[PDB]
Amino acid sequence: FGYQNALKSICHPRMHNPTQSAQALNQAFPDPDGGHGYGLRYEQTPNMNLFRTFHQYYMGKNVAFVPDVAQKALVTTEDLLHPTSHRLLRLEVHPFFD
Amino acid sequence: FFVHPCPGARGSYRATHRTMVGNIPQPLAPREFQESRGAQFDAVTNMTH
Amino acid sequence: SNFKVRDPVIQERLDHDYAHHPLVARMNTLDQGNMSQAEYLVQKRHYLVFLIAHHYYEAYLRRMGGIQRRDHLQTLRD
Amino acid sequence: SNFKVRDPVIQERLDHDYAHHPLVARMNTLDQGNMSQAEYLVQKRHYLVFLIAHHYYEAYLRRMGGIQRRDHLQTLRD
Amino acid sequence: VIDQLTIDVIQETAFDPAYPLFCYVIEAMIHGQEEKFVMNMPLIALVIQTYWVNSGKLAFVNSYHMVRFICTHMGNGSIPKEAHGHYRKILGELIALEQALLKLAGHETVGRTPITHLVSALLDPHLLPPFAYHDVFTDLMQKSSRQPIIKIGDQNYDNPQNRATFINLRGRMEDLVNNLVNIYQTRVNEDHDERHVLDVAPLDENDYNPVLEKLFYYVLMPVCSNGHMCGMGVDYQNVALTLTYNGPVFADVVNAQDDILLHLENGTLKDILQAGDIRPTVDMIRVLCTSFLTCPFVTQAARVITKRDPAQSFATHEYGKDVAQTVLVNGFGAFAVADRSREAAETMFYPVPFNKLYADPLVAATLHPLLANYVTRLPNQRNAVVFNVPSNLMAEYEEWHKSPVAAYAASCQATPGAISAMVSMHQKLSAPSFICQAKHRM
Amino acid sequence: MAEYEEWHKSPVAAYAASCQATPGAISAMVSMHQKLSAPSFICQAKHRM
Amino acid sequence: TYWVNSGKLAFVNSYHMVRFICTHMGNGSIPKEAHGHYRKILGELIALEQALLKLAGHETVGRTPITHLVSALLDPHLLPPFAYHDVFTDLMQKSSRQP
Amino acid sequence: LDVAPLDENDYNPVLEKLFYYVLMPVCSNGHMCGMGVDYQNVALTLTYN
Repeated sequence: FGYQNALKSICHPRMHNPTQSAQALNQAFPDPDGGHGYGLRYEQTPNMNLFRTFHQYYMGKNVAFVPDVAQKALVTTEDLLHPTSHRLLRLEVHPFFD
Repeated sequence: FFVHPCPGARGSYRATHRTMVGNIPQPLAPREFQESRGAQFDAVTNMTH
Repeated sequence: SNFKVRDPVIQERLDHDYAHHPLVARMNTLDQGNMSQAEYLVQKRHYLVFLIAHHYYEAYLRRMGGIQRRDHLQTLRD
Repeated sequence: SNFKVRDPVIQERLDHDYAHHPLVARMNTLDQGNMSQAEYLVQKRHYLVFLIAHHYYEAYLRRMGGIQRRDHLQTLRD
Repeated sequence: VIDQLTIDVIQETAFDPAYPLFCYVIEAMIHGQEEKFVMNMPLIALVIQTYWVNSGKLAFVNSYHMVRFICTHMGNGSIPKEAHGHYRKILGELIALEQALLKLAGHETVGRTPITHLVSALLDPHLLPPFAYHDVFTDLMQKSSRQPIIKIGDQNYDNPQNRATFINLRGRMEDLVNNLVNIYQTRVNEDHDERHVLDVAPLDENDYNPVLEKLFYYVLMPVCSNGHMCGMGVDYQNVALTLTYNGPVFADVVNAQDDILLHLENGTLKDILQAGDIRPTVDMIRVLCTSFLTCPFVTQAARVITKRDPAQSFATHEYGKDVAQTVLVNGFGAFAVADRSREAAETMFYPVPFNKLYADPLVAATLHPLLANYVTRLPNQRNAVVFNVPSNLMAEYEEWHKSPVAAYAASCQATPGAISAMVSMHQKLSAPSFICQAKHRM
Repeated sequence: MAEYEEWHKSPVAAYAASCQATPGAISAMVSMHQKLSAPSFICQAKHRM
Repeated sequence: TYWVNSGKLAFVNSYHMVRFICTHMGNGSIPKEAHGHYRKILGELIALEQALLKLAGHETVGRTPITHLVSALLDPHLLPPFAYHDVFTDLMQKSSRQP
Repeated sequence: LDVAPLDENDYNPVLEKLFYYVLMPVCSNGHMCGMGVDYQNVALTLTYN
């Protein structure tokens, strides 16, 4: 029993769309907060000077935002599966999407 | 700990904090344990040699 | 600042330090126009940089033209 | 003793051994004041140490001034 | 062919506290031209020799265009022979690095698209190499069934009929002898912001593929250096201000070999040439002077926006059907500059972070003082993963290269098997990918 | 000074007086300096130390 | 004159003398075999530091990061056993104590 | 107190301590000493020369 037997279900398209995944994750949490939104989207400016992309950002500094996936890729192989953590695991649903 | 002298009264015992792991005394944390922690430290943090 | 790079400190006034050269008068050809007095010499310095690269590249193609024949083999009679 | 370091044995009387020098008279500029005769020559020796370091460091900055242009390129006509 | 000896030589050069800043400047100047390397084909022979004899390390690990010219051209008596023995091991193994993607890729197509565009997530041409000196932008439109978006600033770029308005193309130098005054006139009269004048030397099908550039920037650089790289922005009339404005470069009778360390002045030519202890002749910087004319103006960031691979055009949002990357026009990758000449380093260069493979803070810690107390004002930001990017540049949730790539790349060894893991890593996780591995027991 | 105060007690220096020269013994020393706190131990039950 | 007279390097004891040699004079004024041994320390002492921050994570507690609090050697409350530049007002500026 | 002024560029207190607390007590096997210098005595003999 290899993947060549399992190929006829894994290649199915319903392994690969998140529209169903955003249904049930919504229908139990009617609205979670959108917190420190950092790298969720691209912003474009009419700038060409790269100092404008440099001094306008690094001049002031909050307690630094750390996104979800950046603190996914330092947690080791058991700390994810420990019940101290929700926010690293409520936002993992099936591993192809993120 | 130590023994605190109170010159002119009765004394007592007063207490500090062993800050780092090494301040644990060498009989009951020997060097062959303490060198077998840096090797556990090695192949988890993955420094280079 | 917050919009350029820090300038590299090189000694000023190359024209006053050396002027017996044909490309010196080519710096005087550019005009001030809207610039101030001190800010004219900044962009006058960049125009000298443009004069050097065009000058040596013209001598470079004469250098990389290769040795020819008729001016060479005639000299090889001795 | 119990309050200083042992002194290093170096030969005395550098002024009597050599005096044809401009910084020799600068040692005579300092005054005795409250000091004795023998103890004056101790602190007179330390003042000579101060005169040497100021003298060679002034010649050092002339040495580390770098070669200039106008006094150089004029000499490069030959 | 890359032995364990010569990954270490890269890792010897990956941590250079005394990398010469001088040769780092010349890498900006040629910017990947066949005509401009024959200009400086004695220069790199002088640099690499005097950098291999004073110390057992090699120069110019950084960019593909500088390595390949050392490899292809100049395989003769201008170098130490042991050094070229590393550079031969660079290409000749890297040619086999793309052969391994072939024999997992299927021989058959589907439509106009073969499977090598699908399964090989490397060999897919939509992974543009993150730096570029030639215009790979028109390659994507003129083949693909993609609908790309090339976001520069405000205005988009979709139709290749507009390739004379948004993109300039500056070819060979000899063909630009009349318009040489035209180019410099566009500097002084014109501000370089709100500009959209994108200056790139043109494209050749002889010159580049994606893959040999791709395997060199994406696999080997952030793994053989454990992920310590940055993106460098360079200002250019700054550059020849240091070079051309020299005394004997401008001057008279002083002949070909009258080495310029004997004729410096107190400017930055002292504090840069002493960093490498090179003895360049009077020709060989005057040769660098003539390179300045067809140089571009300002290092310009960009962004390349294509839809997902049609395996997985299924998503939530419209923007969910879209994954984008950057391409740096006109710049190149960064090693950590020496503590020497840092006073002269900041007067020339400036760091710009992009990406998980090329935003590594302690390399950037050399070159800017507000960055030097960006790190020490809160010390969490020394990880490559925790590092914060300005949101004008790359958001981490729209890119192929995600967070755990560099998190993997900052913990690797220098093992030759670790190079094979990365080439094994870039692979689609997709439904028509998964056919091409059950046919090989993967 | 007085060595019931400082941030190293004697078994730190007593380890030094009978070390090896092994690079594993170097990696024990970085591993030794560690502040033993209650909010330390979360950082090492995370990585299995 | 020491590397010929020995099989040894000089200037071990202080961080400031090693750092000046690992930056300045990367030529063959000193013998090239001796050049590696200084680079053995500081060319790897960066990676000595790098292993700490895989332990010490990203989180801050308040305005104080974890890295001041667990990794004992990052702690600027701890001081190097020598000081040649003014580490004191460096400590006085950013602390939250009565130091 | 006579101490040269600070630059945040020059140092950090985390690479300096890995020198003096890790590599120093191992390679010396804990055999070093701290030194007092008296400069007008020390710089005397190079000058009165």
